[PDB]
Amino acid sequence: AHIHSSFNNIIISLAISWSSAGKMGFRSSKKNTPYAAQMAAQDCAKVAYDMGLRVTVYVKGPGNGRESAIRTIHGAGIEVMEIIDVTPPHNGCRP
Amino acid sequence: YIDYKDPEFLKKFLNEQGKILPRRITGTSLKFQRRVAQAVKRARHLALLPY
Amino acid sequence: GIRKLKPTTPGQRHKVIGAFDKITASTPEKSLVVGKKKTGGRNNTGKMTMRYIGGGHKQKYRFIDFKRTKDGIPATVKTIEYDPNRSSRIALLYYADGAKAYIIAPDGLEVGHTVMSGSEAAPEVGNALPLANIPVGTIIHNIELRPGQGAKMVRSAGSFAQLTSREGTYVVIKMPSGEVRRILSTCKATIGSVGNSDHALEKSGKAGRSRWLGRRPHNRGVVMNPVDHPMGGGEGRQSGGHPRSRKGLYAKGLKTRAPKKHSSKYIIERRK
Amino acid sequence: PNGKKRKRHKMATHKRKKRLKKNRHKK
Amino acid sequence: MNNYETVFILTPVLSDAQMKEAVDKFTGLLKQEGAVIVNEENWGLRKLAYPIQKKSTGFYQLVEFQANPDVIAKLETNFRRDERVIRFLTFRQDKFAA
Amino acid sequence: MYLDSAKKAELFEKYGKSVKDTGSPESQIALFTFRIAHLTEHLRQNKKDFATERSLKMLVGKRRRMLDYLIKVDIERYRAIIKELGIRR
RNA sequence: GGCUCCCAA
RNA sequence: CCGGUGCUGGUAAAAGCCCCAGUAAACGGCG
RNA sequence: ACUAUAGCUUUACAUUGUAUUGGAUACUAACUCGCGGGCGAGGACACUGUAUGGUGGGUAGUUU
RNA sequence: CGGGCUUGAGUUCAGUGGCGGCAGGCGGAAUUCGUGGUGUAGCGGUGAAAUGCAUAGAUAUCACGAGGAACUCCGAUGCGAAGGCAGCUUGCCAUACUGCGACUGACACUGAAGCACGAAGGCGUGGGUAUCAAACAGGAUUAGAUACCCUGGUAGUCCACGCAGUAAACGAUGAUUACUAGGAGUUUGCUCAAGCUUCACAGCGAAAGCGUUAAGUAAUCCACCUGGGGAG
Ligand SMILES: [K+]
Ligand SMILES: [K+]
Ligand SMILES: [K+]
Ligand SMILES: [Mg+2]
Ligand SMILES: [Mg+2]
Ligand SMILES: [Mg+2]
Ligand SMILES: [Mg+2]
Ligand code: NA
Repeated sequence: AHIHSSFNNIIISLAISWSSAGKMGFRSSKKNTPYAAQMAAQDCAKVAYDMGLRVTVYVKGPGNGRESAIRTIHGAGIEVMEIIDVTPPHNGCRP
Repeated sequence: YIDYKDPEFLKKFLNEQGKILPRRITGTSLKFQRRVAQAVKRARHLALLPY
Repeated sequence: GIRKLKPTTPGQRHKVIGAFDKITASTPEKSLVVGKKKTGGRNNTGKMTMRYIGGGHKQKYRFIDFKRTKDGIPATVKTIEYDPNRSSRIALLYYADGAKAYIIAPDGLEVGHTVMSGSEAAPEVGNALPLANIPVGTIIHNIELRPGQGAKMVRSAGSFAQLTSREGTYVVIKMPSGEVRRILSTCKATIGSVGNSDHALEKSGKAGRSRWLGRRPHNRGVVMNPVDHPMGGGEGRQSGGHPRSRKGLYAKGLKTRAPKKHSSKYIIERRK
Repeated sequence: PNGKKRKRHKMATHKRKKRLKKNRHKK
Repeated sequence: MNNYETVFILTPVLSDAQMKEAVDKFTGLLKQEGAVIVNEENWGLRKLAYPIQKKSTGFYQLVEFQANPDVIAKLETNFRRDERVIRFLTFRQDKFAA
Repeated sequence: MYLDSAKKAELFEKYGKSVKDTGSPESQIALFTFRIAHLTEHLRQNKKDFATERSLKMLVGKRRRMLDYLIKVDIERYRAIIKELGIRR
């Protein structure tokens, strides 16, 4: 269960299935909102629970809705076994 | 002089994620903090502490 | 090292030649040279198949040892020597058994050094080892393609290749052209880069030097008549259309490697 | 530290640097 | 004329006898240049904080010694020519550390 | 330089009255000349050690000042020390 | 002629 | 300037072709 | 410009075989290459013959 | 001019240093490309959009292979003549501070000419080329947008050698020596001495302010100014 977030969008991939705020319907000034992340999490969890697999979290980016997505994924079907942060730059490339 | 060996002692000056603690959070002196920081990096280069 | 000529003559103003600083002997080993007969680009029917070849200085052929068969017998470097047949310098080796040989001189090889060949030989400069014994990441030249055939790959002045990884019975080598390809672990290579890396800095200065080197003048296709060249013809200057050879082979992008060659399975990345 | 003192110096540098570019590649 | 200590790691894929022979070869190469050996110890087969060349475990060894300040380059050349060592480091001890 | 205590003591013993003559002319001159020679040999290999080059220039100035003091004192010691070490070039 | 120098050897 | 022309790519018992991408110190164009 | 055509290129058959979960993998024995005077590397591909589709002012015969 | 002295200056010895210089090796994170598993309706960007990538198969995600650049935490303090110097380690150099009952004896200061070093950007030859990015191209906002915002993008940014000699190269404060009040911290050498920064007597100043690291009191030498434009 990998949640890739940013300042503009939040997407979720389980592996098998994936979801995103843009796929759910939110376009601008709403993809980085608690509602859209939970909606995308529910959209992915509808197939996650109906898959025979019941997981660890790999949240990567900083954004508003990671908690909502994790809570929705735990509530629907399987439960979040462990939320291990994988947020990753020891003075690397110039931005 | 603090040896890089036995990194369990070196972990007393580290945080939960393994970073080096600031001097104002543990007291110490400038020379002592420099020696601790030097000993930490020597352990990282010898696979005795996570990066 | 190179030497620039002062502009006392228009034919000397732009001349840059080598300094010949590493050469230690002036005459070749007599038992390893033979007189060489020149082709004018003509094959055995007497018809010229390759153009712009002919004349030049008389040359003798030096027998170069590209196999390095005497494994385990140490050799000493006697002299560094000029070779008219190739861009790099050569090195005269005396073996402990009284045999004498010539090798392509690597960069940083001096008179009095000791070289070896075989699996036992140390991975130092001038030694010839199977690729399975060469530690990963070193600079090599004179690379075999098949075991026992002799060096074919990295031979020109200054060129080198690198052994970057080994995968079973093959190793991965990055070539001077930028190609990455697999070579069998049984093949041999010599540690180090080829010497005389300043060969590319030389400038001839005049047409006579090319004539000495044995080349004849090259005519452009646009200044011929249509009966001689597809690009020829017209009144005044004309561009000639799409550039192509006398037989019409396109000269600006058409690939000519056979696209069914079995050697493609041993190439990882392409750059040619 | 009035500020207007440096404006005259900045402005004349612009005229000087622009006047040389008009004939740089102009042989 | 100086006090050094060298700490190296050996690949776990090697056998115990192979590792012992490699350590003996390193000590013999050090003694060939001309040096004395103060001490040699084996921390042993232990895990690593992060994976080193895809294996997360190795054999830690070290040797404290005294040598002239010219054998360090020879030691480094031997370390690179041997492809059974995954990590190495060398330090100089002052009068306070020694 | 090597600049060993043995080398310094040998230089002082060769130049000046007894080993203990550490801070006299004709011995400071010898020490400065030795250091200048070693620094030239080091700068032959390290062509970008500008700090070492500046230190060498300072050493040359120091030796020149000591030689000027010898000028003010007499001329026989000047001639003897320059004939011994080799100075004018 | 040895000899010196040179490179196109 | 990649619009055009070249070039490089992704029927007997699949190539091509289409489409899209790149290439002007390629031919060529710059009302 | 019209019609052909050398060359290049695609597929089918022949050379051309064996096994496993068909079209992939694997094998070696046809076939190819290197070394020495059998060993190594490939391999049912490649190469060549017949047929077929493209391309073909490189070449030819002509028309205008 | 001829001798002396050791307090200035220098040499030696011991202790204590250090992001000081040069050179050789070693590293993990991030990130780029190529080749393969999973998988499919979008991704990206914005104040809102669009130009762009993507079902002749994206974003994401798991691997293998090839590379370039920068050094998180410590980290505010220290060093260097200045410019500047920060991953780890080693070698070779230089240098500083403190003291000795070791030495020599004014050997000192400054310095027009000259010489050396000298950020960034720029130039020449050869390498390399991941990110960012002048010029350039497209998309937006505006009456217009030759800009600010977004997407691409070549020099350059990196390495070696050689030119060039400039900066708000600033403490907008030249070097040296001697003396003159207190508070608050800090580093090293041990209550003392070096250094490091802000409030603050006398004094100075037009004022803001400086004030033992003076812009106070004095002495030596150098550099520079004589109303604003024209005009460096
Ligand atoms: K021509
Ligand atoms: K023709
Ligand atoms: K004040
Ligand atoms: Mg004509
Ligand atoms: Mg005309
Ligand atoms: Mg015709
Ligand atoms: Mg007829
Ligand atoms: Na025309």
